[PDB]
Parts: sequence; structure tokens; C-alpha cells
Amino acid sequence: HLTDLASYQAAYAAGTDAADVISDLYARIKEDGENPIWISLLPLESALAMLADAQQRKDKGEALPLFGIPFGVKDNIDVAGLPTTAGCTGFARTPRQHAFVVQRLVDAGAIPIGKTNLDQFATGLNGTRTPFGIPRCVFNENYVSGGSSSGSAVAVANGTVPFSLGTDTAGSGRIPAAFNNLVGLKPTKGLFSGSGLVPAARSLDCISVLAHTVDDALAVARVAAGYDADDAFSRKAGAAALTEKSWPRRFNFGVPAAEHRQFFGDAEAEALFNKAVRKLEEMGGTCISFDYTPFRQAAELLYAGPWVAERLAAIESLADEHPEVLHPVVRDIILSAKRMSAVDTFNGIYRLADLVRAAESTWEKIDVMLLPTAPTIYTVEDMLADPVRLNSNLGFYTNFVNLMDLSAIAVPAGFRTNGLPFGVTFIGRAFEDGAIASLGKAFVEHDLAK
Amino acid sequence: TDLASYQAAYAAGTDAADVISDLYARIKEDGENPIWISLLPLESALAMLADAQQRKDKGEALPLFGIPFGVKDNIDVAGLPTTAGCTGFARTPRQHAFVVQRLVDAGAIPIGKTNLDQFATGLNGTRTPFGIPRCVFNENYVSGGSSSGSAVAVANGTVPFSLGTDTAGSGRIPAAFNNLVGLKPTKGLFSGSGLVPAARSLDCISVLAHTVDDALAVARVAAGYDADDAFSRKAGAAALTEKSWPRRFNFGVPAAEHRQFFGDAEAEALFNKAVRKLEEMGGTCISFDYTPFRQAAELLYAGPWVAERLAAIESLADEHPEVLHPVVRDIILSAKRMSAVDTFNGIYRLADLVRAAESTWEKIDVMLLPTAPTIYTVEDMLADPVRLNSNLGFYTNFVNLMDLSAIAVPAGFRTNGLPFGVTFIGRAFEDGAIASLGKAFVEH
Repeated sequence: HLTDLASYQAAYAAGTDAADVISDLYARIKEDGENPIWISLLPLESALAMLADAQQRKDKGEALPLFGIPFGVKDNIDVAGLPTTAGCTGFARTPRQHAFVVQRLVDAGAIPIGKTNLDQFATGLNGTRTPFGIPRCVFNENYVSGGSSSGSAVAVANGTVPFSLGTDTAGSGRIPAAFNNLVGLKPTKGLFSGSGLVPAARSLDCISVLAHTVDDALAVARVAAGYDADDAFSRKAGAAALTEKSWPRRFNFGVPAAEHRQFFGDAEAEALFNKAVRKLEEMGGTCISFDYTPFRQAAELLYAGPWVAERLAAIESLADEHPEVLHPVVRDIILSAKRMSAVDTFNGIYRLADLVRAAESTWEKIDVMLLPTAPTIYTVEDMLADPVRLNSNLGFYTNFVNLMDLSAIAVPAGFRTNGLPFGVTFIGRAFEDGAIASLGKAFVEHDLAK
Repeated sequence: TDLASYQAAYAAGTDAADVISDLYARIKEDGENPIWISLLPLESALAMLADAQQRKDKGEALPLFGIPFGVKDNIDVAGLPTTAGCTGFARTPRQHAFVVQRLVDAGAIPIGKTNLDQFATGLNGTRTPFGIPRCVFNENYVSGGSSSGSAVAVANGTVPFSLGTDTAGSGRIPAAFNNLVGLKPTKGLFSGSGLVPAARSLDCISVLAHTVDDALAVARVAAGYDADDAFSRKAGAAALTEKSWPRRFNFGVPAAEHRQFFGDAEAEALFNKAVRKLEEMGGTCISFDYTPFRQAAELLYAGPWVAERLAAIESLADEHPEVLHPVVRDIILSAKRMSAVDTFNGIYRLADLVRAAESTWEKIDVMLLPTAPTIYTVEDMLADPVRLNSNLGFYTNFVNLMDLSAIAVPAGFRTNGLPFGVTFIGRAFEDGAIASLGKAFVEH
């Protein structure tokens, strides 16, 4: 059975035939359901055609680092031939071209099998806010998949695909990783192009990577990353930003003061986080305590501040003319921006800038920040019953990252007694993606039998 | 007149206390208004000077010892009210603004507060209830600028420098009209603490002087990181270092077909002289599409950034709109109708324009523009106060939005004696570089 990239690379080297792997994969999805993990699938014939084109180019000696690798794509991102519903039964647009990032992956030989489910318009951190059926934690169907990038995460964790693309604004590229024992690479803003992505908050959005390991996540990120002159929020990076680097024998890492950490009654998660702190200490880290307040306050501006208006801006016309196709919880949130003024926005911007300035005190004393990815997980039923508050709780340690222009990577940090996984997130400054990935990888692999 | 003339006089043995007392006398024997809103009492000034003297006597470093300056009345000076050109804006600060503090620390003495376009909203100087300051080269014409009295007070010989502010072009227009140098520093190079904001994300305290050296001398003292100002940035070392320019360089000028002088033929010809002169200094003139720069400039007042002004004075606009100058009032209160969605769409639009503009920056080392395309009479401006003012902003209003450095320097005179200025524009933190070129332009 095929799991990670290496397992596909080994199979192809041993002579397998990618066309059989893909046909088998499609078959396996058919005997199961499409929903709730998949909103649509690239027809088998188009997939095999895309593969044949890749084959021909490989045969001409072209370099194809992701040859014959199937992947899922969150349905807010364009794939040519498939509608981009973005988890909404009335947004009907079918793009002529691949999104800039998908194009680079297909250029490297990868094959996008289909579009994955999500919280509608990427507004949510749990995965229940969809009309296409509710995706579920792979470790227990009763619990939420997480994330916004819900189906993208499940499709990797259940073994269907070795990677997938998510997006991350508030934490949608990380929450679902944590709940499904995956790696979630959230690149620095502008490292990945936003062309062919239906925006949520355009100034904050990042297409993101979901995989089983950091190497795989990195392998994909290197291909996906790159400057897109047509995307005004695209930035230039280079090999420097996603390069792996060995960490010095001693370093500093920041953790919010133990006494004020927020786990919303989840004692096991608290203890598992403490394990993670120790483990990093044993790898040479000195734990620096800091006051989380300014980070919390900034995180709060995403939904309790004017940035909600970026979502309304992105779908203004649809919210005005056809509010009925919006998921009711998503609707109320997005339409609440109607009451936010230009003055409110700039005061939010001034406030944010003050919080960034306060936060510099912490960054000056650390090389990386370590947070729980999600403080606790919830059941589907509990989330449906309390869909705003419980969702906001999941965003306690995520929602400030893009606002403050940071890099993040979410990695596994073990399991609860009941089998449900728990994840931590390493956070660095802009363009420190490779650095933090390197530490995250060393963390996963200490003390990990090969 | 200039700094050197004070440094020479003090070296030759003149007492600063007599220079200051004489200066105060000269202001009294003439008018306070329309150039000055407030005057630091003579006794407080002399006291501040004595404190400087004591420190100099203990061997202290004081590069601006005994130099008087004016301060635009949107900037805090301890002891004096900060009116911002408003008769009902109460605010008398405990402390000097961060920038003013650094200047006092270097031995300078702020004589008083200068007149302005109310809440720094205007590029001409008529939008005030404290009397209308005038072009020194002809009373019939506008002083310019927003930083109106700060410019007149320097050009009229009263003080060797002054502080202005610049959001749309208020640190440059008045320089151009009064044959002065206007140094607009990169955003965040100077602290914004103790400044009444106009557009907080764009505002820059600015320097007005007779020469680039003087402007630079002041800027070096004023510049610096202020941890309490969330928009303050670290630059230091070179950012204000004066190199000298290579034998050959590229400079950008907007395409002849899109240049805009609003019927002022003499200004057009004087700009052409300025282009030729820079060519003769080794510059290759690169033509570029002004499009995105014009479009970005337009977002300042035709876009959501007007809302930064309303945010800054929201309480006063809500409770006491009557103390606002009527033209300023209508502009600022129009932001009431701008939404959060409008703002982010403006931000997205701006980012596209910045991206288009990179094509030009990639081809040039510096941009050269007319500072002001023309100049107007006070009468004409009063009669058409929105449109004619907007015209003055044609080549200025994009600079802060696009995060640029600028220095406005003289470029000669019209047949009728009215001066004309150009502005050198560079990227963020290229302040020293551009100043160096501007200086070489004024001289060779």
C-alpha cells in the first residue's frame, strides 16, 4: 500500500506503472463515496491523459520531481476542467486554467485527482460548515475533521493521496493537520501565488501543504513556491527560504507562560504539550516564557475586528444577490462586516501595528515559537450545537499568524489515551519556513525509529 | 540665514541669547499671524537656551546649539498648545514630540508653532482661520502646502529651519513655492509620537531649510527609532549618509504626452531645463508610463485613505463639526460613507499599482518630477478650493502610499519672479542618496 512520496517513488522505480496506480486509486474512491471527502473528481480519462503528457516529457529527459503523484486540491483553488465550488452549491465557476500553484505541480508531473471538501469559503476551523456532507477525524468518526482544509487533510490521512493543498488564513492549513496526525506547512505570505484561488482574506490567505512528513511537505512547497508577477501579493523568496538547515546545539524557543495556557478543559492535551516542551529542551532548546496577551489580542482582530470585511469583499456580489446559498453560520459572520466602516478598519490596522510592536519583545529573545496547534478537539455534535464559540476556541493559538506575517509548520506531537492525536506548531518570522521545518522535522524524528 | 551663518556668528563670539531676543523682537514689531499661531514666551526660550549652555559647558555634544526653529502646529512642543489650525482643538502637551525632543537635546530651540492647512488637509495654505500665509516672492500667491507657515518662516529669513509634515505633499509643495529645500523622510524614519495624525499610516514629519546640507543636518538629529511608535522603523547608519553620485546614472521622467502643467507653459519649460541639466551631470533620461503613479495618487482622496483623517479626529468631527474649516470638513466627513469593504478593495488596488510601478523602478536609480505643476493666486484658490488644490497634488500624492523617499529642491524662477521646484524621489531609505543628487543638482 502507497502512503508517502517515497512509497510512490520506490514503486515506480521497481516498475509499477503510474496509470495502474491512478486507475486503482479512482476505483477505491468509487467503491467508497466521493462525499464527504471529495466534492468532485477529475474524470479518469483526463487524469490518464495528463499523466501520458508527463510520461512523454519524462521520456524526453525532462526533470519531473513529482512524476505520477496524485494529489487533492481544496475546492477554493482552481483546477482546469473542474468547477471551483468552494463549498457552496451556487458558486458555479469552472476555470479554464490551473491556479498558478497547481500549474507548477502539474508541470512537475503531479496529477490533481479532484477537489476536496471544506468549510464554505474557507470560513471555519472545523469542517462541519459545508453542504457536501461532514468530513471526519480519521482517528474517530464522531470527532470533527478540523480545519477548513477538511477533505484535503482526510484524503491524505486516510491514505488516498500522499499530499494535498489546503489554504490557511486563520489556521485552516494547521488545525486539520493536528487532528489527523499530519504535517501542515503554512508558507510565508506571498511565497505561494494566490492566482486562481478564491480569496477568503486576500491580504492574509496562503495556499498550504498537507502531507505525512516534513520532507514531503517541503518537497511539494519547493515546487509550489515562486513569484507570480500577476499576483500583487506575491513576493520573491528563492532557495534561501525553503532550504533545510541543521539547528545549532543550543537555541531558544518561546512558549506562553504555563499558568495562563488555554486548553479549554482538555487536561490530556495540556500534558502532551508539556511533553513536547521537554522534548525540545532535550534537543538543546532553552524554554523562554512569554506573555501571550498581544498575540491573543491580535488573533482576536481576525473575527472581532475589521478583517472579516476581506471575506465580504471577496464575495460581495454573491452575498448581496444570493445570500441563501451561503451556509447560515458563514452567512451571519461574513454579512456582519456590512456594519464595519473604513474608520473601523484603519483603527484595526493601528491597533495591529501596536500589537506587532509589543510582540517584538518576545521575538528578540527567541529563535522560534512553539504553540499547541489546537488546544482541544470537539465532537461533531458539540460543534453543530455551539458552532461559533467552539470554533473560535480552536483558533486560540492560530489566528494571529498571518496577521503578524509569520511562517508556521504544524507537526504531530503524539496521541491521547483515546487515540485522538495532538499537534504542535513551530512559528517563525517571514521567510524562515525552511528553518522551522528543519526543527519540526528533527522534533518528529527524536526519538523516532526508522 | 542658514545654519552656517549662525555657527559662524557664535564662533566669532556672538551670544545666542541676543540672537534669540532680537529674533523675538523682529516678530513682535511685525505680525505674529499669519505665519505664527503661537510663540514660546521669551523667558521659556532663554531658559531652554541656558540649559543647553550648561550642558555645552560640561563638554556636551550639541550640533544644533542656539538654533531657533519653527514647528508646524500639528506637532507637540511642551508649553505650547497644539491647535492643528483649529480654534476648538484643545491640546497642550506635557512633553515635546519625540522628534522635537531630539532637536532640543541637540541644543535647538523651538520658537513657536507655525500656521498650516487645518489638520494638514490641503496643499495650499488658505485652509486656516489664523490668516492666510503667502508666497514670499509675491503676496498675491499661495504660500503652499499644508506646512505653510513653516515654509514662510524659513524663506522670510526668520528661522534657518522648521518642521513640517507631509502626507500628500505638504513637506514639498511649500518648499517649491518658496525656493526652499523640503526633505521628506522615508516613512517611520522620524517618529510620529506627539504628532496629531492626518493619515497615520502615511504621515511623516518633514524638514524645511534653505539647503540640502542644513536639511540633512537636521534630519540626522531628528531621525531615530521610537519604540512607543508602532510605525517607527530602524534605519540608521547610511540612510542619511551623503555619498557622491557616479559619472553615469539613470533617472526616470514621465512621458512627455502624459505630463500635466495645467496651462503653465513657463513651468513646463523650466522643468525641461531641469531635465537637460541632470542629463549634463551624467544622467540618462528614462521615459516611463506615469499611469499607475497617477492612479495611486488618486486613491489618497478618491479612495478610502481619507478615512484615516476621520479616524484621527472622529470624536471632534462627530461632536463639534462647526470648528472644522468648511472645505476640510466636507472632505473628512465624506469618509462616513466609506466601508471596510471599500478599504480592502483600495488596499488590493494599491498593491496592483505598486506591482505595475516596479517596472519603472527596475530601470532607474531615481525619479524626477515637478514638485508642483503650477502655482495659484490666493483669490483663485479661495474661489475653487477643492479642484485647484487637487491639481497641486498631481505629482506628490502617491509618494507615501507607495512608501518612497523624496526631497524637493529649487529649479529656478519664472519671468515674474515666482520660483519653480523639482522633487527627486527614491525608494524607502534612499534618503541620503537622493539628497546627495539634489545637492549636486542645486550646485553644478
